[PDB]
Amino acid sequence: LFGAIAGFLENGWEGMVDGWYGFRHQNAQGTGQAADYKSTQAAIDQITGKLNRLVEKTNTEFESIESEFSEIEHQIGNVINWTKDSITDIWTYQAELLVAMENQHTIDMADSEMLNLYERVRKQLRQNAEEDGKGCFEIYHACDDSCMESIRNNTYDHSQYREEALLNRLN
Amino acid sequence: LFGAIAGFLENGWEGMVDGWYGFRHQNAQGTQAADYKSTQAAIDQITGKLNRLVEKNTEFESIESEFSEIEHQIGNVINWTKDSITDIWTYQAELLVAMENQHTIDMADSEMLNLYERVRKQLRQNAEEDGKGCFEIYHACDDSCMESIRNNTYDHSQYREEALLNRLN
Amino acid sequence: LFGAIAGFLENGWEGMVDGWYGFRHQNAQGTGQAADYKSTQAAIDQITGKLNRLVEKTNTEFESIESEFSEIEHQIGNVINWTKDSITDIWTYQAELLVAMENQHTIDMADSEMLNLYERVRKQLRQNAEEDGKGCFEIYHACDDSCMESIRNNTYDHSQYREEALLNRLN
Amino acid sequence: DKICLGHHAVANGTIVKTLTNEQEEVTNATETVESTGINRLCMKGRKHKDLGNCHPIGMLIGTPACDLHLTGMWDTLIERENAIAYCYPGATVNVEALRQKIMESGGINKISTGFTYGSSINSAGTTRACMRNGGNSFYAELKWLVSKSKGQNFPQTTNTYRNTDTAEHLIMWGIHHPSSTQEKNTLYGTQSLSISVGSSTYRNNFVPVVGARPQVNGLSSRIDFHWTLVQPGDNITFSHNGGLIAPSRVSKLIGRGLGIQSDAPIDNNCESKCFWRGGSINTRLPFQNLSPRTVGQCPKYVNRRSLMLATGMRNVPE
Amino acid sequence: DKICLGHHAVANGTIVKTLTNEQEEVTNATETVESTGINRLCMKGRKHKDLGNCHPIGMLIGTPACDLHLTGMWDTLIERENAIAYCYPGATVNVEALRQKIMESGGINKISTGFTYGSSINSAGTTRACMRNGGNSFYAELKWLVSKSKGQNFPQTTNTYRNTDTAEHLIMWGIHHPSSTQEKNTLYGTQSLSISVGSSTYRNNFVPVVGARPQVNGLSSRIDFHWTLVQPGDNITFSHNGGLIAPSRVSKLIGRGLGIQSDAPIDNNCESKCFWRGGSINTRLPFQNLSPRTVGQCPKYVNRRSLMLATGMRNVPE
Amino acid sequence: DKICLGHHAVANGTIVKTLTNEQEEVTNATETVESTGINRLCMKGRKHKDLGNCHPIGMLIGTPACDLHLTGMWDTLIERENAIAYCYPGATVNVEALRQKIMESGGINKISTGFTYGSSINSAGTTRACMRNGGNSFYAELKWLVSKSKGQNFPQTTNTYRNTDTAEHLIMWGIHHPSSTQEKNTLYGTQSLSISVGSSTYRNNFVPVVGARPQVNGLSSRIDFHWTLVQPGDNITFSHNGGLIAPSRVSKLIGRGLGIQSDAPIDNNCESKCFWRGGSINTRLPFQNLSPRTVGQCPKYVNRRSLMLATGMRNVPE
Ligand SMILES: *[C@@H]1O[C@H](CO)[C@@H](O[C@@H]2O[C@H](CO)[C@@H](O[C@@H]3O[C@H](CO[C@H]4O[C@H](CO)[C@@H](O)[C@H](O)[C@@H]4O)[C@@H](O)[C@H](O)[C@@H]3O)[C@H](O)[C@H]2NC(C)=O)[C@H](O)[C@H]1NC(C)=O
Ligand SMILES: CC(=O)N[C@@H]1[C@@H](O)[C@H](O[C@@H]2O[C@H](CO[C@]3(C(=O)O)C[C@H](O)[C@@H](NC(C)=O)[C@H]([C@H](O)[C@H](O)CO)O3)[C@H](O)[C@H](O)[C@H]2O)[C@@H](CO)O[C@H]1O
Ligand SMILES: *[C@@H]1O[C@H](CO)[C@@H](O[C@@H]2O[C@H](CO)[C@@H](O)[C@H](O)[C@H]2NC(C)=O)[C@H](O)[C@H]1NC(C)=O
Ligand SMILES: CC(=O)N[C@H]1[C@H]([C@H](O)[C@H](O)CO)O[C@@](O)(C(=O)O)C[C@@H]1O
Ligand SMILES: *[C@@H]1O[C@H](CO)[C@@H](O)[C@H](O)[C@H]1NC(C)=O
Ligand SMILES: *[C@@H]1O[C@H](CO)[C@@H](O)[C@H](O)[C@H]1NC(C)=O
Ligand SMILES: *[C@@H]1O[C@H](CO)[C@@H](O)[C@H](O)[C@H]1NC(C)=O
Repeated sequence: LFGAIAGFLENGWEGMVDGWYGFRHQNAQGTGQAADYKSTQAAIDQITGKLNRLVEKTNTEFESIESEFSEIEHQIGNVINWTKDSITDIWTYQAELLVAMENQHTIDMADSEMLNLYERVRKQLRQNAEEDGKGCFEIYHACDDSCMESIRNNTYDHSQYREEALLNRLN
Repeated sequence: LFGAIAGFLENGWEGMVDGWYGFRHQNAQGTQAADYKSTQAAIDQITGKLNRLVEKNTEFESIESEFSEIEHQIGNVINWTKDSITDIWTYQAELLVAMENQHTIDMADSEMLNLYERVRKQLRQNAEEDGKGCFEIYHACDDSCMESIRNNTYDHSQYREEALLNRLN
Repeated sequence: LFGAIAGFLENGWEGMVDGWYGFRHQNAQGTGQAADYKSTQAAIDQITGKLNRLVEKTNTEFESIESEFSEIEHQIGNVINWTKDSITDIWTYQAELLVAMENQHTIDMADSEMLNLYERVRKQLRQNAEEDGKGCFEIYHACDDSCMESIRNNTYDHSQYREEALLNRLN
Repeated sequence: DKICLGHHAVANGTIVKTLTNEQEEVTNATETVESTGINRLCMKGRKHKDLGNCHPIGMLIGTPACDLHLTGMWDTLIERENAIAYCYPGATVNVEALRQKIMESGGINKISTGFTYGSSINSAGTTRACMRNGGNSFYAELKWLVSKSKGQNFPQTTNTYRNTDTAEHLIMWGIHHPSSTQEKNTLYGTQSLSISVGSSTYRNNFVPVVGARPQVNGLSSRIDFHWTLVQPGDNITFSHNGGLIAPSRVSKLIGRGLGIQSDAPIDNNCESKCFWRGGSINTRLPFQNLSPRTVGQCPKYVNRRSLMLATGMRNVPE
Repeated sequence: DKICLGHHAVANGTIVKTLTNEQEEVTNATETVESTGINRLCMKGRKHKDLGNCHPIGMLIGTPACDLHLTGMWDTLIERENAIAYCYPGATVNVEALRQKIMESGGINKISTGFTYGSSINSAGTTRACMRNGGNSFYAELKWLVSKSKGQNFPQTTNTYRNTDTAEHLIMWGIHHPSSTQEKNTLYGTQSLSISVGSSTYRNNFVPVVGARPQVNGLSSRIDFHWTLVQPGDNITFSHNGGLIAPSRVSKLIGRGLGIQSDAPIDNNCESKCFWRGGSINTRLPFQNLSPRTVGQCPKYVNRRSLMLATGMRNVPE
Repeated sequence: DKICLGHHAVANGTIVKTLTNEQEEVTNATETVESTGINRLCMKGRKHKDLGNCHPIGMLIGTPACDLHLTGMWDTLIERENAIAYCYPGATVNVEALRQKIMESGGINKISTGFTYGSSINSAGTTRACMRNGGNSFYAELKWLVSKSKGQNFPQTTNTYRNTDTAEHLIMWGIHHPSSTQEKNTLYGTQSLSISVGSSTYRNNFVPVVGARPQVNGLSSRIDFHWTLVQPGDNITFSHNGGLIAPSRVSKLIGRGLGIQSDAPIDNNCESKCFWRGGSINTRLPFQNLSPRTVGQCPKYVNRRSLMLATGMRNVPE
């Protein structure tokens, strides 16, 4: 667990329907919402990679060893019965583990990309902002829609506003 | 591996029999507590693994006779099958606890780091990390204040300006 | 995934051969590259354990139930085929799941070991440095080559340069 | 001025199991176990034989139900419920082993033994248990031999079939077991009867035995069927003086095919690789719960109704 | 002013295996491989039959060891080592499959054949080898047919069992193989013997063969048992000459049950679902290393003494 | 002033497989599926026995090709592809189970029966099919009994072998099936032929099946072999009319060793524990793709050319 999804983020945005991960902002102009392509594709690329492994078919032909319409000798039938049940017990265990092991890693991977998106933004904002604990960053300079976009564009230049932010933080 | 256990935190606390994860005081007049939610968060995952482990059973009957001889060739087929079925269940079972113990360990780790980060984000600018698990709080924190830190009700705004110029001098 | 490798770090260093993980430094004196022993060995030892588990297998003795040079009876030979092919399908499955699962874990752990070095350095540097988000720490005091190795050895004292560094961060 | 971070959620989120939690709620999930199949036998792309009425055994000895299936080529062979092997009541030694072999074949070809009998033998016994076109008849590949003059001792006769081919042949014969002393005497005489068969790989003796039995297909008598493979270049000889149901053609099984026992109707438009009693299975999933008995290239049968694989993150609603 | 975060730890940790490290100290752990079973057969809640020194086959045939196991209803059947099947020396053809049937069953009911024999047949013969109340006796369910006047030709006899029920019945009979030519001549006559047995789905011939054999139970003679299932509404007919150990009751196997081969003592207080040659196994764990050879609902046998599952964090002490 | 953290990478890197990614690139990796095996049988530290043309069955009956293999001790047995079991036409009933027991054994010992025949019997007959040193010879461990005076009835004979050892002995014998009635009459007389074998646990009768007159055909002269195991303290009695091919010695299979069927030349300098028809497998890897059919302590066979395991981090090149 990386502490983000169902961790310090209180809940999910049902409103966000264009991505797995996103931004919501607030400034004077108003409030917005956008979705982050990179990180969602990272997560969905890793899911669809799992599903291909799932669907790798392995073509081993099998014939019939127990008749459906005729009598089979009692002793060989109990041997076939024991073997076949034993293989099914194996494959039932193998499937149930597979799904449980995969799901655990699917959840936590989805968690990590959220925390990787969050971390990138924190490092970008630098000393011009502070974390509020609920996954938000409080910014100490005016940031208009074209600036908020530069945070999502990954092109936000922290040194531009560094003078104004630092003065607001310290008073 | 999340860094906290066998990582930046030096060692375990034996005096803490109260819970898995905990806090320790340093202030004038005072000095231990365990965190409830973060230990349940870990115990509830251990007993999750345990409940899976004890799941069940297919009924099997006898296919080699214990008190009589049975034909040589069918006997060799039956020895081979069971032996192969055991090589499998033995492999499956040394894999199960191995990758289970890896997850269990690395998960307890995880829950410790999440307590750490939760508090870090809460002290905010009023404190800094010593890198050994501790936060040096650049202001005065009586026993009530340290309660509130363990409470997730600490208000950083209360002390920010007094704390800030303290960090700068 | 912990976000350091193939993450916020943009690429690995071919130039470094002394280790898995290392530092590059710039100061008045010049460039340097040195590997970290503690960390490239915490991660290497973990790999070796994986190898021991892999080859530390002691095997059951199996005799021959299928005759190479003479015709075996038809019904029982068919039962033997079905069982061999079934046991083989399972081991093929197991072997592909082991490798994929171990590979995912190996890569993520390496990522973990890297980030862990970063964190120890970031905490150590404390309020005398800042992060650029591509893996470096810009240092707000002049760091001597002797001071640089204090960072690698965990010798750096932060209190020593605190007054001096806070001043250059703030101006 | 602040920017926030977060993730999507949905109103109805599917539940999946995890290693530590069996009630985990996730945004999306998909099935790994196939629970539906085709109630047809998808035989497109396959040269196939639907035998219907014909039991695979019936093919070698020529039961009338099998007249359409005496010789063939196929890559798939289909046996149907309640197929007929025996017109005249009987049983075959190592019956399952032979049936399995035919089901593994990719065809049958028939070769005449070439047997000829003197004037004392009547080669053409028939019965109403083996009807063929409103007419009494007999297994098409075997000949029932009886004395021409009733009650007179069947003559001592020697018959040899030589396999002059490059591959083994499957020869079959029967031993007739009468239902009464009267009938045995009428058919073969009062003499003591012996039938001995042998090749380089086979030696045996058979003796018809008279005992009363329940009527099956109206007959109290029986025929036991026997068989052996006759290698290329080898000969098999029958020495007999009453009671041999002798082969008039031998068989040759050819190549390899997949045998299928099924209740399903054929569909030549769909194509598939996995089959069972109920029909065919076309799927991508590694596991299934339709049948514990499948055939072909099939997913692995698991003992679970459903196993769901997470396609999304944890679902935390708004 | 500081505040410090920490994790617990314990004085002595338990070691566990992980993917990268044998020897990983952990605060707690719990064994996942059961290693101790119970040295008793825990039969609580089961309506069970302990055969003791009675062998399964002997229930059918009526060996004196089984005189208290000739019928019944059970859900668990226990067979003991060295159990007795034959008082008169001999063997059963196809014994292991017969024994498995019986051992898969839930009961036995006995149905009389009703066979009766005319005056030239003495059907009450007994032997030294089958003792009841200290004197000569025979299998309770078979009868030894001999000529009443020693030396004379045992008469051509017919006997028909008719399954008037709606389940199948099991029928056993013995063939007698004398020790010398005088014996055979005295018991059955100088004539050549034959025993034919036929139903709708069964036929066989048998011939008593005279031979010298090591004395077992004081007898160089041998009774060799045979058996077949008789379907509802079908009949089975014995045409015999001399040499038939004739059935006077048939059996009807009924329902299902778990068959346990063990010498452990019964104990009606503990309860179990899993059993081996040593006593029961009761455990919650999924793996056990007591026996690779169990019956019923058992944990899976793994070839290891221990597999410890971590139940707490890494142990890091001062 | 800066200080950076970083990781190594390599100009050339391997590609591995992951849960989420098929094409992942890592700094270093190793093979987990062995694909090379040694083409010789590595016997270092194994007392072995290389049969060559001797077939294991021939060891028991003393076929001339096995004269240097009538006895010995081994912990490994090697059988070769075209090995000779029989000098004279015929075969063994239940041959595979028999072959398997010899292959499971740790050596063979021979023990004389002590059989001894009256003046009426000629016990020294040989044949142009079994040649020893350019002379007519017979299977070493048996003896073809015929009437001393030709055409006179073979005397009624009894032979008993008494196992006075502490282990089980394996005893083999043959039945001779003559080419014609004239040959059978000459050898054994005109009497009806019977051969009875019996222990405390074994009972069987054999009658020779005489052939028909042309020499080339399937019904010619042959000798087929039958076997069984005799327990300690037990005697097996042969009561016979002629047509028995009597044992002169019986075998005692001893201890346990591993049987290898293989084409491969011995290499007495390298060591190994896993074998297959092609050679040996020496590896630390847990999987192999060389052979589905292995004997001994082997890695599991997997249907994959290559499974690479990661031994370093992701490779991100500059
Ligand atoms: C299994 O054994 C059964 C017992 O033998 C066989 O059943 C018998 O088959 C014969 C011939 O097919 C039948 O015989 C005839 O009976 C009628 C008169 O039938 C009516 O009167 C009798 C006497 O009171 C009564 O029992 C019947 O139910 C009828 O009401 C005569 O006209 C004929 O000449 C001839 O004698 C038997 O009736 C029949 N028995 C039964 C109980 O059905 C059966 O065939 C055997 N099964 C097999 C597979 O062969
Ligand atoms: C014909 C006959 O047996 N009469 C006398 C012989 O019994 C007796 O020899 C002794 O025979 C003993 C075996 O006897 C039984 C037996 O218990 O096994 C006696 C049974 O009544 C008889 N039953 C039937 C149906 O025949 C039974 C049977 O014949 C045999 O089992 C077939 O082998 O034999 C025992 O073997 C003694 O060792 C033996 O001396 C001889 C000599 O006293 O005199 C006969 O009058
Ligand atoms: C099958 O029967 C044929 C005819 O009896 C056997 O054929 C011949 O072998 C003899 C001896 O080698 C030759 O003189 C003949 O010229 C062969 N016949 C022909 C036309 O090839 C043959 O040997 C038998 N097969 C076996 C296995 O014995
Ligand atoms: C070869 C021969 O004899 N054919 C006759 C048979 C047999 O004699 C019996 O089936 C043997 O018992 O009996 C019939 O009644 C029949 O079956 O229809 C008439 C037929 O002409
Ligand atoms: C084998 O098992 C199937 C179902 O378990 C059953 O219907 C059949 O009776 C069993 N066969 C034998 C030989 O016991
Ligand atoms: C979840 O997966 C199913 C199958 O891929 C798909 O139908 C669905 O659109 C996905 N659900 C979403 C997009 O939430
Ligand atoms: C074997 O023969 C010996 C000598 O006659 C005899 O002592 C012994 O009782 C016989 N064995 C059996 C079991 O009959």
